[PDB]
Amino acid sequence: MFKKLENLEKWEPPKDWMVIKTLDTHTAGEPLRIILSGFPEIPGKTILEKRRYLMENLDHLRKALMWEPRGHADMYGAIITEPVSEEADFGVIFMHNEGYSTMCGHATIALGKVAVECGLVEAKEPITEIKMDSPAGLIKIYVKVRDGKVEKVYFHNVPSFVLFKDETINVPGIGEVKYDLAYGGAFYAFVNAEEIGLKCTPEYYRQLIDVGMKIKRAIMSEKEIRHPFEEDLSFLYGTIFIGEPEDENSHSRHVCIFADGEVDRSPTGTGVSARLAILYEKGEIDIGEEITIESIIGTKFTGKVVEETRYGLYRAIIPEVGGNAYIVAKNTFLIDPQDPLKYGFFLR
Amino acid sequence: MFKKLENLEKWEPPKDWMVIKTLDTHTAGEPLRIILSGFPEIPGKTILEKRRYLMENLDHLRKALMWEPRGHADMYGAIITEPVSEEADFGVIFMHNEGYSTMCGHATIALGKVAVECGLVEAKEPITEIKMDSPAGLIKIYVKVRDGKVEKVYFHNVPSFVLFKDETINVPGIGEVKYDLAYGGAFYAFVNAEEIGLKCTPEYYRQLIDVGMKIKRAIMSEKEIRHPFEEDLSFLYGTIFIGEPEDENSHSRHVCIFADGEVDRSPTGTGVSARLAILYEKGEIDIGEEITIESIIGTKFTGKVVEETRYGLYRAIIPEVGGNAYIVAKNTFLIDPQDPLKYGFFLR
Ligand SMILES: O=C(O)[C@H]1NCC[C@@H]1O
Ligand SMILES: O=C(O)[C@H]1NCC[C@@H]1O
Repeated sequence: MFKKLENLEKWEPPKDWMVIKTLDTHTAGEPLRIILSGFPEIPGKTILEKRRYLMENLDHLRKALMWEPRGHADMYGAIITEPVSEEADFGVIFMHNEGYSTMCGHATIALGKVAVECGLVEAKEPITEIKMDSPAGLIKIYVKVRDGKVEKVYFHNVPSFVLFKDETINVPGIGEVKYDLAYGGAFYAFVNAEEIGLKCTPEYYRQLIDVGMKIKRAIMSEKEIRHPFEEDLSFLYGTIFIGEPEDENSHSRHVCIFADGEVDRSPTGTGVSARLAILYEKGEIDIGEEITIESIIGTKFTGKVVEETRYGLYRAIIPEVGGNAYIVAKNTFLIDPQDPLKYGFFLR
Repeated sequence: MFKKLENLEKWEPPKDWMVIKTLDTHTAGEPLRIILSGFPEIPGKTILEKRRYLMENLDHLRKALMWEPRGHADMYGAIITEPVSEEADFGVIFMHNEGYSTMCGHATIALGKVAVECGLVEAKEPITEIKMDSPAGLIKIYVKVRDGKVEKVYFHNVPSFVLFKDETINVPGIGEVKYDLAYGGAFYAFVNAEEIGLKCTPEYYRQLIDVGMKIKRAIMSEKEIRHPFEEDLSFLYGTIFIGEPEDENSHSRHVCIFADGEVDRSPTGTGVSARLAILYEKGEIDIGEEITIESIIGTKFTGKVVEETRYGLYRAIIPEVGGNAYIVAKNTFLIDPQDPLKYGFFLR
């Protein structure tokens, strides 16, 4: 019987079943579902064109993988494509509970870890470089390797800058909220949790979603959020609550509310990128000064300003974010043609 | 490159990595993670003894599979064991966000579907019978089979009975709540959603968790919930909100809040079982009268009173619950010995 049961592991579905193979990771608790097979080729000369193809043709499959029952409200995914730039190893479109997504730091860390750990690139010591065409632009991944093992994954992000500083907005049913709006490969409104009467802790999970989504919708309806070069990137990704650090060597804590009330269990890599831009512009950190930022579950990333730059009319930085990721599953997702919930459903 | 990527499918972890192989289903949207391998043998002469062995020795693995990152707050699992009774095919202990669990109807339907679909038992027409030792006692599974295909999965539950009728309890911050308390292989307090100012709809997800868990904790602190024969079964499993039916042929809608604020996406099989006992005792349904009950996502089970019986000092019924399940994945879960979140974490 126990053999029959184990042998179910070699059960093969009918030939009219859709099969999608994935490698799942967590980065600081935040999942990445890496699609290995079962998607068609994604035409487009740019990553943003590829992202448009996916949004217009393959959003059913995004739901099938990100939504219950195969996923959940807080699941996050990656489609790997051929590079579109001269120097990049691969291209990527991310996905979440609401759609196909722009750049994401926790996912970049996971992709760097698996590239070296699983032997897709040679494990060079002390540093392996991988280049990735993201929807936001070119990302440089630096994997720290010792004795053929990954010690840490860093990336250097696209230019990160402050859009708005020390704004106030009237949030219906909440009141006056003070925010900075910064770009770290995505746009975020940063607010102080304690000033709003919240903590960046599990016991405030529901209130962080509710208040974060109201702040997000209020800023989206009142402010133009313009990427200097790309209409498709010109939108608010989320609200990030800044909280006091739990641990002595931590700078601060992040809770990112993004997509459709999705919550990042990581400190958010694009979030740390945008935060470094704010702290740098305010003269609160210097070039080469490493800080540590926590998540709602006390997981951590490092952040550091690498250098100064310009991006359109903005003063900008190249930020470094550091972390690590672990493989948690190899999944074969199956879609029964008779399944009435084949493309999943959404509760949160 | 795309071959390298696909070949990640056949990446094999180091020998010191834990590997747990599963078959994932949904029943009316509610997941079941069926463990195929990776657990030791579970000693015990009774299912409740086996449940105690798992709770005392293997709760780390329950978290590893039910909790993020490999699971989520609403994930549900099954451990298959050798039968302990003369006539049963197998034994089972269920698991959820809080621990190793007693009997569960959505999971029973999934196990019946898989047993026939995946050829663990002969597909007999029109009915295949499978017997299952649950922690609540012997369960009879009746799979309707036509042309070698499963049309529907029914089970006949353990004797189901009313414990308390038309009680009221003061719930702090909510007020006076009217409830019935019934057993359907688990104990539930039934409350009317609309009378409390809620709807059994996705829009009320958060409020259903909050109010359901306050009702649950209040009833657990105030009322003796005694299974006539087994101390380990003597506790309140959850709160079930009764709502008006969305669809013409539906009787009513269920939302079950159970374990640690977990929400059943199905109508709850033990819930329908306990509800049939209430409606029968109130003279609202007769033997052989089939009703349909909806879930928060509008998925459905059938319920029917099969016959009358006694259980200890109670008037009881044998309830029939009907539904269907679909395979959604074959999973190989991996635990990296260096993963600091190897046994997962809990947010809701
Ligand atoms: O780390 C990040 O940047 C992403 N994590 C999930 C949401 C963010 O895009
Ligand atoms: O259908 C059932 O009985 C189970 N579904 C999840 C919670 C219940 O135990």
